[PDB]
Amino acid sequence: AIGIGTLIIFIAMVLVAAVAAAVLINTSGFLQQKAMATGKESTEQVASGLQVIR
Amino acid sequence: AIGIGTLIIFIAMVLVAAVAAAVLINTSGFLQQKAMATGKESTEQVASGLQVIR
Repeated sequence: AIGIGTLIIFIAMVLVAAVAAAVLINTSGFLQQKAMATGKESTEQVASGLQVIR
Repeated sequence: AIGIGTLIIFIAMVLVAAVAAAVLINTSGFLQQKAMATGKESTEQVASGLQVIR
């Protein structure tokens, strides 16, 4: 019967789509930290300094 | 006579193909809700917030 294969290949299709989704979720995590830090650090740099009074 | 079996196995073949179809219809239902909700919710999250006036 044709049905048998249709079932089995569906199982595969789901699994592949899961793996594909995963990499984006993971990568978004990696980028989150890197981005946030870069902004903070850059801000502190511009904002700060010393001045010679006399 | 050969005809007798040909009939009987057809009955089976139909039934199996029905069961196979069913799982896809069912699964599409399950996914429908989950997808729709995920979109709505995510949208409201980004769109909303509070601001301190003074």
